[PDB]
Amino acid sequence: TGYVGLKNQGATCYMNSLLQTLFFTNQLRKAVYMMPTEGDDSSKSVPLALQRVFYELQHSDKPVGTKKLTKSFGWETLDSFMQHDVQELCRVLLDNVENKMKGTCVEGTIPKLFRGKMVSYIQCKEVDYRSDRREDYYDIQLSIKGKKNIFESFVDYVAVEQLDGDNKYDAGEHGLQEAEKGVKFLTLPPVLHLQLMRFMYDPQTDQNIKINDRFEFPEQLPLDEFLQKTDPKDPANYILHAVLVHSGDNHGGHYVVYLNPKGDGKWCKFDDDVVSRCTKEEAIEHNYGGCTNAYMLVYIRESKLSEVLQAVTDHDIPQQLVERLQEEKRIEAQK
Amino acid sequence: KKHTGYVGLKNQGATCYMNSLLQTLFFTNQLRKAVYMMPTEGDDSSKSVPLALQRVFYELQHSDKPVGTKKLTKSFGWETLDSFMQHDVQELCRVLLDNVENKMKGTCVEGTIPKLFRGKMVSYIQCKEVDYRSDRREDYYDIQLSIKGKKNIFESFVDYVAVEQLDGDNKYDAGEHGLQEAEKGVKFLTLPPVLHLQLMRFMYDPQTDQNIKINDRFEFPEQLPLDEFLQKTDPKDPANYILHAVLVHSGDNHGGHYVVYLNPKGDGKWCKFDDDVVSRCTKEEAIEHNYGGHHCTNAYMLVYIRESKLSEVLQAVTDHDIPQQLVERLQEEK
Ligand SMILES: O=C(CCc1ccccc1)N1CCC(O)(Cn2cnc3cc(Cl)ccc3c2=O)CC1
Ligand SMILES: O=C(CCc1ccccc1)N1CCC(O)(Cn2cnc3cc(Cl)ccc3c2=O)CC1
Repeated sequence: TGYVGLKNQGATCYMNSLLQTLFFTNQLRKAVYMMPTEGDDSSKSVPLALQRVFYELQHSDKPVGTKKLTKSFGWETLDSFMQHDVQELCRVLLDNVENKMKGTCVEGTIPKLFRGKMVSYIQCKEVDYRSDRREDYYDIQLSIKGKKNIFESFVDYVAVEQLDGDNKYDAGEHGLQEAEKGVKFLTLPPVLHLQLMRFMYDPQTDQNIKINDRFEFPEQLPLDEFLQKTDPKDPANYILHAVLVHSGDNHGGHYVVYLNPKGDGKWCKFDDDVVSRCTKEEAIEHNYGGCTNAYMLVYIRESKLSEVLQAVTDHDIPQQLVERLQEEKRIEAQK
Repeated sequence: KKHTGYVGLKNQGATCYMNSLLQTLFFTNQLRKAVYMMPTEGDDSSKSVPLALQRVFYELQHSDKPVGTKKLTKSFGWETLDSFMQHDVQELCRVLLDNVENKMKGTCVEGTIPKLFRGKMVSYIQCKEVDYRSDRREDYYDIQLSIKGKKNIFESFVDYVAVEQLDGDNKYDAGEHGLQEAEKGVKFLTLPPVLHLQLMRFMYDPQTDQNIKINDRFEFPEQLPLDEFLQKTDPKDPANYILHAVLVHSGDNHGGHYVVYLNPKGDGKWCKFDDDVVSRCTKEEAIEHNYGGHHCTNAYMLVYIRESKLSEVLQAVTDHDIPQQLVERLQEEK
């Protein structure tokens, strides 16, 4: 394979899958390498710990550990991962990286890669008043129940909700007014993170249940029809890059991530320390479900594929970062 | 029978339903005219779907030989059998029509796609044991009809607007309350002039193993009245439709044979478009012989046209409908 896996040092659940997905976001990895962490503390700095993990994944021939990384942002118990969905963990990592990039050239790199623009609108019917609420988004949670595939999920995602009964819109001064509620996509990020809503509740037993309904996702995803304004020369055509899967329908289950890091159709399976070649069928079709199925998908805009997946070489790692990390080994290599 | 005056599309490869869809849209004359008017002078030949569509339509109208679609497929992006098998026919039509509609913005043909294919529907989901109810309005350019256990298109529509119990799981995700048992209801506010109907013959067999094709018998009429399925019926424009084309598939699964039957003029004179081979056929071969065995060759999509809009939708198209700069550009490429 040529790629190195991550150690299983506890009940980190989806973390190892997320780290591999972000590590192969080459443009993000390069940005992480450029972070000025010379003065940061080794124990408390998430950006530094994140640099160490990416560095070891790129140079180490043995499984890479993540104890100091989890210890940096405080998720040191299985519970910590039970409290949050996968996207909320991705937010803690990206926000730690983005803050450290403030006051630099690479500032705003995370928003450029992951952030999208949408608007939540409420339009009155009898009277002329419209409330537009602009909101950035770094991920999209798709409803899969009764939905055949991503295409059908996006159609439902943009459905128009009606407010006309007792649930009339409180327009403040206008009081109660029949209105329509909806969401409109303004832009789609170069790297599209999609989460499938497979965790459900379930009031009778008062527990969260995973639904294993079949949900299909293509290798090529066209999303131009859902944008409010289309941009010629930059079509909203996306290419599948990673497939995060889970088995067991519980936090105590099995977590793995499938990736074609080069976006060339050559897929690999990342199962903790074991990285093995696999077919497109094992990575895609075998994860549609219908208890091992996909819960998160990563798509990359085709026009930005060369830039997002640009090759990262040793020259892209600052010497200061290398000297510090290698200095760290000498202390630990004292064994 | 072998000389019909119509040209076919070459069998480039595993484009699956593409050629059948293209012939469908080509004979939607009102749409074809709008495509000719799109301002494509500043378009890139290598990445412009609208220009590629103009090229295919132009060649289908003037060529004496099978027309190629490599430029269209190249610009579209789907160039593998695996790609088409991952998408339904309605998504291909949606991506194409939406791309052409964007191109028509700011022109005399702006909004042709929505006027011809866009209909509106309203649905509700009411929880049985919780005070949670959600009403929604939605635009649709196509309809997926269930055929399993359905005798004809009439029963399929009845099942479409029937109140379906959401029990089991199945259970409706009522946000804070759901999963919850609920009842779902859908109804048609309007029907578009051109009605695209997909028949759900490709279903996933769960172990079983993989998706299996449903060859059960499903009957569709030449004249389709859909007035009782609307929420409001108005005279002088009842929802009477005339079958315009029948997309059919033979074989099974990944490897299949695609054919489309069309009476382009809406006069009942049917023809069989089998890629480069086009030949006249009888109504029975286009309709009854596609109901499904009792086999391998049956319909998976139908195209009806509102009877009041028939003359307008199927308006005659002439060379004078093609701007000269478009003609000159295509003649230059040749
Ligand atoms: O690892 C787990 C717990 C076990 C699990 C794994 C995979 C699928 C279902 C359950 N999770 C991470 C992935 C996910 O976070 C996926 N996800 C994300 N956002 C959602 C938002 C809503 Cl509103 C409803 C469901 C989900 C959801 O399932 C669910 C919990
Ligand atoms: O060409 C193919 C694949 C081979 C094939 C062709 C015709 C009939 C069965 C299988 N397809 C295009 C037509 C279709 O896209 C029809 N269709 C459309 N929408 C559906 C929605 C649901 Cl929820 C379930 C089934 C279908 C469906 O079969 C199925 C795939």
